[PDB]
This record gives sequence, C-alpha cells and structure tokens, in this order.
Amino acid sequence: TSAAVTGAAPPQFDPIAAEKGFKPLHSHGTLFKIERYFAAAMVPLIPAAYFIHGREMDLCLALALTLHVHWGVWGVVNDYGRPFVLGDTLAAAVRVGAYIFTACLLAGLLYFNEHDVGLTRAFEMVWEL
Amino acid sequence: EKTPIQVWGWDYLMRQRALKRPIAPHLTIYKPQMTWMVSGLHRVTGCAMAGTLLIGGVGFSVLPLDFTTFVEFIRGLGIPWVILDTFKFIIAFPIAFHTLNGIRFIGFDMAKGTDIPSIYRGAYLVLGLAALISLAVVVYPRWERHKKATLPT
Amino acid sequence: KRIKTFEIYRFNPEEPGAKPKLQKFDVDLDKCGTMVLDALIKIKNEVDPTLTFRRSCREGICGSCAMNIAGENTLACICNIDQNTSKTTKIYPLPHMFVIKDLVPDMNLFYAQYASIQPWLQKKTKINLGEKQQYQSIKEQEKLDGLYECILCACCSASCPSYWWNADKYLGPAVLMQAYRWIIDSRDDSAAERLARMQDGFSAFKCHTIMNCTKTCPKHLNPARAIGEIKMLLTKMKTKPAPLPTPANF
Amino acid sequence: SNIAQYKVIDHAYDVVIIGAGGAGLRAAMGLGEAGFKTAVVTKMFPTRSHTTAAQGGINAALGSMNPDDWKWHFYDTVKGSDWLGDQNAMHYLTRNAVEAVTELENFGMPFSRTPEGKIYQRSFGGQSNNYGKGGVAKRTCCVADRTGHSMLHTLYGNSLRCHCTFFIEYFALDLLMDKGRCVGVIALCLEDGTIHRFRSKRTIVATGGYGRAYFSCTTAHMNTGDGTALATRAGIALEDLEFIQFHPTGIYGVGCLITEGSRGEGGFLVNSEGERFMERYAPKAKDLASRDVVSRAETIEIMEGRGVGPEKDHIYLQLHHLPAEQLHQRLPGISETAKIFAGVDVTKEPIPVIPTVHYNMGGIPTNYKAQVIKYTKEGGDKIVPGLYACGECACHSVHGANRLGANSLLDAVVFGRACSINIKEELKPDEKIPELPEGAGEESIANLDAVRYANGDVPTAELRLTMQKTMQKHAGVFRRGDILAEGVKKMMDLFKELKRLKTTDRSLIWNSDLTESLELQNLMLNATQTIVAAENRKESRGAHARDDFPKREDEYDYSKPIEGQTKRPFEKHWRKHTLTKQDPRTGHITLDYRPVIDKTLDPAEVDWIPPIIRSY
Ligand SMILES: Cc1cc2nc3c(=O)[nH]c(=O)nc-3n(C[C@H](O)[C@H](O)[C@H](O)COP(=O)(O)OP(=O)(O)OC[C@H]3O[C@@H](n4cnc5c(N)ncnc54)[C@H](O)[C@@H]3O)c2cc1C
Ligand code: HEM
Ligand SMILES: O=C(Nc1cccc(Oc2c(F)c(F)c(F)c(F)c2F)c1)c1ccccc1C(F)(F)F
Ligand code: SF4
Ligand code: F3S
Ligand code: FES
Repeated sequence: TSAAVTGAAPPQFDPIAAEKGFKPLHSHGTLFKIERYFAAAMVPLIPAAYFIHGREMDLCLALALTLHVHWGVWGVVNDYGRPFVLGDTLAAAVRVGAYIFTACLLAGLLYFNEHDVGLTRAFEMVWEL
Repeated sequence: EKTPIQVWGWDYLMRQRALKRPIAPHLTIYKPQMTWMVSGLHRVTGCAMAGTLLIGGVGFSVLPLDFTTFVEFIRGLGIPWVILDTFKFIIAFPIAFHTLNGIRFIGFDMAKGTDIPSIYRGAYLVLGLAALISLAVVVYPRWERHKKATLPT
Repeated sequence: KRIKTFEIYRFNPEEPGAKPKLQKFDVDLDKCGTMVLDALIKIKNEVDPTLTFRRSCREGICGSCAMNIAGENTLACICNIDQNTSKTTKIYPLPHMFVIKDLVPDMNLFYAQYASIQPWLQKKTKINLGEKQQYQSIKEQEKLDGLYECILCACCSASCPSYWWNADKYLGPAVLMQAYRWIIDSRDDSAAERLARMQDGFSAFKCHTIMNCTKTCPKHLNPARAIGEIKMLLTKMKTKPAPLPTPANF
Repeated sequence: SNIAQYKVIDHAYDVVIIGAGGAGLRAAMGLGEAGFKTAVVTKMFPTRSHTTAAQGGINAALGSMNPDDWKWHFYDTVKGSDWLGDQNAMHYLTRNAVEAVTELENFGMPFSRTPEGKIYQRSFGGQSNNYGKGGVAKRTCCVADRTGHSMLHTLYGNSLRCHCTFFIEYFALDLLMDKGRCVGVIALCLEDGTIHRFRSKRTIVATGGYGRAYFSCTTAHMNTGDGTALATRAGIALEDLEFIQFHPTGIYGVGCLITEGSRGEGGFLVNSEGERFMERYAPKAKDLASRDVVSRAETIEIMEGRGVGPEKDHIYLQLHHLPAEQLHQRLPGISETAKIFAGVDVTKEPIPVIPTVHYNMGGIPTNYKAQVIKYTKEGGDKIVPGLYACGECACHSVHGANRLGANSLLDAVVFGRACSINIKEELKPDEKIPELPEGAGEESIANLDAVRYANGDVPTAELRLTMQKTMQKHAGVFRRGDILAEGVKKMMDLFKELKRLKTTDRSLIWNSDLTESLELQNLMLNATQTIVAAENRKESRGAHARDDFPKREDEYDYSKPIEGQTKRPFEKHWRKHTLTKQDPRTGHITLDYRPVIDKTLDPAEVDWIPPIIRSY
C-alpha cells in the first residue's frame, strides 16, 4: 500500500553544476607530444645501433631506452594499477614502483655498460653463437 | 586532481560494487581480431623488452656471474644450430615489430590510416616486415658463416 | 528441421547468491526471422519468457539492442543469424559493464559521460532564439557527416580495452567522437573550453589506439579517427578553422 | 495488491512529463528554461524513442529553395486532413513552423545545407505552393535521411542544460486522478522494482503511438498506446482512433520504412506491367499524392493482379534512375536499410514496398493549447484540470483524417513547446503541489501484481499475436461493414481472454514479461476502441476507406454548388470527431461525436478553408 517514504532524485550528472568552480588547468598535451616525438626520434636509433656499436651508443641506448620505457610502463601501470581493483594505497604503491622500475633499470644498464661488455657488445656475443 | 565527471564516475563504480552486480565478460569472450591482437603484441613486446633489460641489467650486477661466462655456458651446451637462430629470431622480432608498429600507432595518434582497410594493411605490413627483417638479421650472418665452413676460397 | 542453437548469458539478481551462467536455446530457423533479435524474441515468446533484453526499433537506428554476438559488439536487430547450425552463436552483454539482468547492462555512466561534453550548441555572442538560421556552408556541415550518425549504442566503448580498465576516467570512443562532433561544428563557439575538459592524462589521452571501436561499430563509423583528431587539437598540432563568414545578404 | 509487497516512493514535482520523444523533450526544455522543477518519466532512454527513427523531414516554409508562405502550408495541412482537422490547431501549427524549425537549427541541429548556406528542403507528399494552384512545394526541411534521429539527439542534448530531472526506464502505470483533476503519475522503476508516485501540478502525456496494435507496422516495439490507455483508465474518451495512417512504402518482408523523401527526390512506384501507375490515380501530384491516396492506389494494383514478386502481393519503389551522388547525399539511410533487409542496391534495383501501419492521428483529445478535454453535447469542451498532452499520443486535432508527411515531427515540437508556453502562463507560484488522495495508485499496483502473477492458460505473446492478426485483417486499408463487425466481435472476445492471462517471469527487477503484458493490456484498450469507431463510421474520409460507403459525408454535398442546399443536421453527416469511451474493467465501449473546429485562431491573420472535393 501507499504508506511509504519520500525518495530522492536519481543520481545524475549536472554538467553545468560541474562548471561552478572547475578551474583546474593541467594540460597533458605537451607531455603527450614529447612522448611521441621522442619515439619518432628513436626510429633511426635502432638500425643505427645495429650498424654502429661501441661504448657511446651503449650510452645513447641507455639514456633513450630508460626515458622511453619510463613513460611506457607508467601507462601500463595506470591501466592495471586501478584503485577499483587494488584499493587506494596499493595502487599508489604500484605507481611508486613505476619510478623504482625506471631508476633501477638505468642503474642496472649503466652498470652493465661500465662494468661489463655493454649492450651492443652483448648482442654480438649472442649473435656469434 | 580529477574532473567533475571523473569524481562522478568513481562514485558510480562504488554504487555498482554496493549492488553486488557482476561485470560482463570481456577477454574470455571477445573475438580475437587483428586490431587488439596487434596492440596486445605491441604491449607484450615493449614490456618483455623492458623486463629483459631490467632483469638483465640488475641481474648480472647483483650476481657474481658476468655476461661472458653466461654466453660461454650455453655455447658449452652445444645445442643445435637451427634452435640457436630461433632464439635469436625471438630476440630480434620484438625489437623489429614494436619499432615498426610504433610508427603505425603514431600515425593513428595523428588520425592517419584509421579506416578499416588501412588498419588491416598496416597490420599485415608491419607484422610482415618485422618477421622479414628478423629473418634477414638471423640468417645473413649464418649464410656468411657457412660461407667459411665450405667455400670457394 | 534446421535447428540453430544459441548460448545466452544469464543473470538473475533476484535469486540469492546468484551467479551468471550460459544457457543454450534451440531455434528452428525455418520458423524464425533472419536477424538475431528475431531469435531472442522467439525464444522469449515460445520457450522462456524470463529472457530479458533491450530493443525498440526494427531497423538499427535506436541503438537499444547492442550486445555481444559471436564475439563482436553489434546490434541484434541487424545481425544476420549464422545459418551454419553446426556452430552455436554465443550471446553476451556489452563487455565489461555491470549487469542489471540477463543481457541488460547498467548504462548510466555512459550517459553521464555523454552529459559531460555538453552536447549542445553554444554561442559567445548571445543569439535571438527563433529569429534566423545560423550560417553554415555545405563543406562545414559535411564535417558533421560520419559524426552525427552515432546512435549512442555503446558497442564501440564496450569493445575498447582502454575503456574496460578505466571507464571512470577514460571517456571512451562514443563520447569522444561526440565531443569532437561539437568541436568541429563551425557554428559552435566553444572549441577551447570543450578541449579543456579533456586536457588531463586520462579523459582522451588514455586512447591507446587499439582500434577495436572502429572495427566493431555497427553503423560503419570511425571513433578512432575522431580521437586522433582530438589529440592533435589538444597538443596544438592542429587548430579548428574559424567559421566561414556569414554573407551580408544572408 | 495482496500476493506480494511493493516499495513505494513519493516525489513532488511542478510538472511530470510522460515521454521523451521529440515532443516530451521539447516540453521539458521549455519548462526547465522557465524555472520549473520538471521530471521526465520514460520507459526507455530518450534517444531510443521512435522520433529517432524518423527519416524524411520536418515542414516549414523557410523558402530556402524557392519562395513560400506559411499560409500555403496551412492550406495543405487542412486539405490533407480531409476537413476533419481543427483549423485553429492547424493554424497554430503552421504559423509557428518556421520559428520552431529555426529554433531546432539554433539548438545545433545539423541540417543539410544549400549552396547559400540555408536549410535544405525536399519535396514531399501532398503539399503545394499557392493553395493547390501552384507547383509541388519544397518545405520539407531535413538532415538527409535521418531528420528525426538528429532532431531527437539535438533535443535530448539541449535538455541536459534545463536541469530537468530524468527517471529513465520507468514504465508509467496510470495518471493519479483526484476528482476529475490530474495530480500526477504512478510508475514502475525497472531497475529496482520500486513503484513511484509523482505528485505534480501538471502532467503532460507525450507517449507516442499505438502501431504495434497491428501485425505489420513501421513503429517501434514500444509503440503500445500506453498514454491513451492511461487516459482511458482515467475516464477520458479518446478521439479519431479509426484514423490509422498506412504509410505507402514500408519494406515488404519486414516493415522497415522507406521515406516519402525517396519519392520527393524523384523516386516512383511501379507495378508488374512496368507502369508508373500513380499518374492514373493522381495525374497532378502523381507519386507525391497524400499518403491515404497512394497507399490505396497500391492496394488496388495488388487486388487487380498487378502486384509484384513471387506471390504478386506488393510493389516496387524505384530509385535506381536517380544519380548515385543524390542517392548517397539525400538517401544514405534507406540505401543501407534496403541493403540490409531486402538485399537491394538502390542504384541498380528497386525496393519491394507495401502499405504499412505508420502513424496515429487519433489519441487523447485536446484544445489548441494542448489541454486534455472531456466532451458532452450540453457542456461542450471541458478541460481536465492539470492534464496536457502532445505528440502522436494526442489529437489536437492537427491531422484529422490524414496526416501530412513531415507534419508530425513539427506537431511534436510546436505543441511540445506550446505546452511549456501555456503552463508558464496559467501556472503561478501561489498554487502549491497537490497533496495526494489517500490510496492513490493502489489499484495500479493491484493490476501489476495480478498481471505479474497471472495464472491462466493463454500466454501474453499469443493473445498479442491474435490481436495483431485480427486488426490487420478486419481494419486495413479498405474496410467493409461486415468484416468490421466480425472484427469487432472477435476483438471483444480477445478482451475476455485478458482474464485468462499467463505470465511466467515473477521478478520485480527488469521484468520485461510483466511490462510487455501491461503493454498488451494497453494495446487492447487502444485496439478495441479503434475498431468499434471504425465499424460505426459509414463514410470514407482520409485514411478511413469504406467500400460500402465510398463517399465522404459532410453537412453539404461539396461536389455541387453551395447556394441552394439544406445543411444536414450533425446527426446525419460525418464531419465530426469520433469519441470512444471505454470502461477499462468490462471493456464496454460507448460512442459520441464532437464537432470539428472550423474557425481559425484569428480571422484577421488568416481565413478558414471551407471543405471541397479532395483530389491530388
Ligand atoms: C520510420 C518512421 C519515420 C517517421 N518519419 C517521420 C518524418 O520524417 N517526419 C515526421 O514528421 N514524422 C515522422 N514519423 C512520425 C513521427 O516520428 C512520430 O509520430 C513522432 O516522432 C512522435 O513523437 P512523440 O514525441 O509523440 O513520441 P515518440 O517519439 O513515439 O516517443 C514516445 C515516448 O513516450 C515514452 N513512453 C511511451 N509509453 C510510456 C509509458 N507507459 N511510460 C513511460 N514512458 C512511455 C517512450 O519512452 C518515448 O520516449 C515517423 C515514424 C516512423 C515509424
Ligand atoms: C625504436 C622505436 C620505438 C618506437 C617508435 C616506440 C614507440 C612506442 C609508442 C608510440 C608507444 C606507445 C603506444 C601506446 O600508447 O600503446 C610505445 C610504448 C612502449 N614502448 Fe616503445 N617504441 C620503440 C622502442 C621501444 C623499445 C626498444 C622498448 C624497450 C623496452 C620499448 C618499450 C615500450 C613500452 C614498455 C611501452 C609501453 C607499452 C604500452 O603501454 O602499450 N619501446 N612505444
Ligand atoms: O587489454 C589489453 N591487454 C590485456 C589483454 C588481456 C589480458 C590482460 O591482462 C589482464 C587480465 F587478464 C586481467 F584479468 C586483469 F584484471 C588485468 F588488470 C589485466 F591486465 C591485458 C590491452 C591490449 C592492447 C592494448 C592495450 C591494452 C590495455 F592496455 F590493457 F588497454
Ligand atoms: S560509434 Fe558506432 S558504436 Fe560507438 S556508439 Fe556511435 S554508433 Fe554505436
Ligand atoms: S578501441 Fe579503444 S583505445 Fe582508442 S582507438 Fe578505439 S578507442
Ligand atoms: S533494436 Fe533498435 S538498434 Fe537494434
């Protein structure tokens, strides 16, 4: 019977009420541009590192691969490090881990260049097999 | 800092959790297609190449082992020649494909080649050339090394 | 006797501890229309009236009946049934949406995200409402071709893995392509503010050019092309042309 | 209301709108603009509404293609109505057509354009320049082949600014009446089973048509006459329901509409002898004659062994002679629909077509201000306090005996807006929201419960299919007094089988078995009232053709001169609106008749148009 309760409006997005104090200016535009421009600039740098080896290419690969992969994994991490599925703090801990990944990647590459054969050399040596 | 809709969207997802509603299947049910299989590959490769560089980089530093003994170890295993060029091809393909496909996806970011034929040409092309180049780079030295095993000179 | 078999995703929220499940249904193709909606209605009418789906038009214009048929996101009402009866066509809801019941997915985020692009004409110089037609040339209106046709069925967004993982923050192809549809509307004065709304790293930029959206679209449309077009505009690689000027006689 | 329990939720709104088609959203925009706390109740997401499926165009004398007058549009509207139409409502419509359509463009509606940058217009069926004297008119403003789709999406979008609050997928059960006065609507929320009572000062009924009453139609599955069932159950008699528009070119196998615009760009109909037969049935207008004429011409050609296809039981709309450039630019929607459903390349082949139930001139009666009315001989028109109605569900009556192509989308916006204008001006902030009666809506719940748990041995889908087959057979393009009478018999039987109803799904949550049976209830009311009104009209007018009463029966015989005749009394002639009043419990239907409003709103602005012999 109609002895029941007063109800509220269904949940609905008011796109004008959202405009009442939506200042934030945070263009990810330029960053998206460099990420792509940097990858475009790495197109020649792959065949280059095939034909010309050494300790200076080893350094250019390491600087370039580090900075590229840094952006790369940050993106993958944001697709699979979702607060919905992992909860808030663990998703921030996965985010932080992205930076650990970048910084450890470089450390381990510089080490391999300096105190071992180097990237371009290590490739030859598996190719010689 | 989220947009107002992104705040709204979050609450939505929470409301949905509250209602104990299932999520409709996706990966397990969606048709494999040249679209998302190749972007699937672009992510796999990019990540496996990262992973290798990190494991490889940090591994050979944290272990007392060096690269030269590691190369010597598997040589000492005296494994068949064809199988060794397969491992080389697997190493080379990810580099060839991801690089090639990377320019394809940059084209997509610029709205180039996004019609369905183009999509499917660039997919076969980029996938085809990658395989081609990886074969060339694995088989060219082995043709140059069998040119010394038996040879005119 | 040409008996086709359909596997249809089921879910009943009324039932306690209820789980989703696949249900097979046999259909005599010689007493049933040609499109998969016709099987769904037949099954509801003759076999099982608990079978639940959205539908309205018969001609693939309303968008009500989007769902996953034989792996792909399409419309039941214009999806030809697979004659080959040694196969069993599978029928699931739109991927990765919370479901209300059977093949009926909760659709209100999709609609909210649609609200957020402010899908309506805006003018910096206030116009007098009923009085006259705003000028727009043919070519300028033909930039709307391929854009205004969208029926808001959500096949494309529900096919997009980027959108599966981040519905709450990535806007997805259906909404983005509409966002673009007001951006290139010569008559609309608010390109700047519309682009501002999707400046952040997720809104538009989470489009990882997977291209599923443009493959699956049952109206043969191209969200992916609009999204690339949006990214250019966001990065300032391109800008919207200024509206052709309205002649003095007009 | 016994065998189960129901959660009930109360809301207080200024005005509740039932429907979000072209009309409902237009009203919503007007109200929210003007400050009102407006709710929009709709059984489907607004975009899915049938308006979205409209194709050909919307009529306005913009004179973008050649000079025009709205008074020419007024004429064609009235003539098309076969003088059953109310000229004051047709006046309001056509006067306001240029503004309304321009408003649409101003809302962002992406109309096709001409090289001068104005709104493109096509020719359409049953319109003319200079009062039937001049040539074939070009008033039909379009967005190619998808004019409705665009209009609705334009409107829906623009409604997200009026802060109008949407209750989506809420099935309306009944108007809440309090001593002859509507104080709101009660409804079932499909998502969560809850029953909702909306307290409102005004209620607008904008629910669309009842085309699913027939076996074959162009209408949506959702076109189940719910709004007129609402009005019936509220003790409101419905108007002109026997006037069912058969659109000439629906696809033969399926029902899918092919737009009149395809004829308006130079397409034509073709029989088996390879004749463009419309030059015989209509020498002046040909394949752009009025819908009721062309659909008959077709129906005869079948009857007389000139039908096409294996069974020789339909005809060809032939577009292939037109250039691909035009075919693609003006008719891309039907190109693809012909392809998908009839396996036809329209550039190379013809489309199999056949007269198909399409539009409903009849509905809830209103005055020219869109206010629902009751009628007696003694009292005359008497408004129902609080209730407005517009769109296809209504009968103003702007189409009378036959709707003119591209007048419905127009009708929906003009009077949709007109609702908001008329409420702004009659509603004042002094009058507060109606507190409900005690018990209000209790019966609608009782009905729900009974239908939800329905026991019987006749399933809801079966009883719907016989209703549809009956209607098709006994109330089609041509009708005879005995087939009708037998049809009325069989139909009043099917109204009994409602008591032997069988539903199966027992859930409250998104139960479409339940709702599709509430739709079957609502359809039976509409259909029953349709056929007995049809049985009783011993004349032929507009879409209602009687083989046994071929003539149009007016107060005078307008085939011969006027001076020297005796006006037949109301009771003898038929130029009068049918009013069907049904007891919803018993199913019994009475009749009555209400005069046609011949006068315009303002004779100073435009004269009325006396009846003549309708020829195209
Ligand atoms: C294929 C086709 C093409 C057409 N083309 C044209 C054209 O080109 N030009 C033209 O002028 N006319 C055309 N028409 C006619 C015209 O489109 C319709 O008559 C008009 O759009 C009706 O609009 P409406 O707002 O009255 O209701 P509709 O658009 O029919 O929508 C009705 C609304 O009411 C709601 N509703 C119904 N029942 C209930 C309930 N019980 N509870 C809650 N809500 C309910 C629905 O959810 C819906 O939103 C066409 C019709 C068809 C089939
Ligand atoms: C040589 C030319 C290269 C180009 C042009 C290139 C281009 C790109 C582009 C455009 C993307 C982003 C596409 C997207 O968002 O889905 C990307 C992602 C990535 N790249 Fe590269 N890349 C190159 C080489 C490399 C190399 C050598 C690595 C080595 C580890 C690498 C690792 C990655 C990773 C991890 C990602 C993230 C994957 C994803 O999110 O899908 N790339 N690359
Ligand atoms: O869907 C994409 N990969 C993908 C495909 C299949 C499985 C997969 O692992 C999962 C998974 F199985 C889960 F159950 C998860 F809960 C999860 F979090 C995953 F990550 C990722 C994908 C493919 C191409 C480009 C971009 C994507 C991306 F990034 F994610 F958007
Ligand atoms: S784009 Fe194609 S798919 Fe995505 S909504 Fe518009 S129509 Fe449906
Ligand atoms: S499917 Fe998804 S990520 Fe971009 S191009 Fe297509 S939207
Ligand atoms: S039911 Fe309208 S899109 Fe299929």
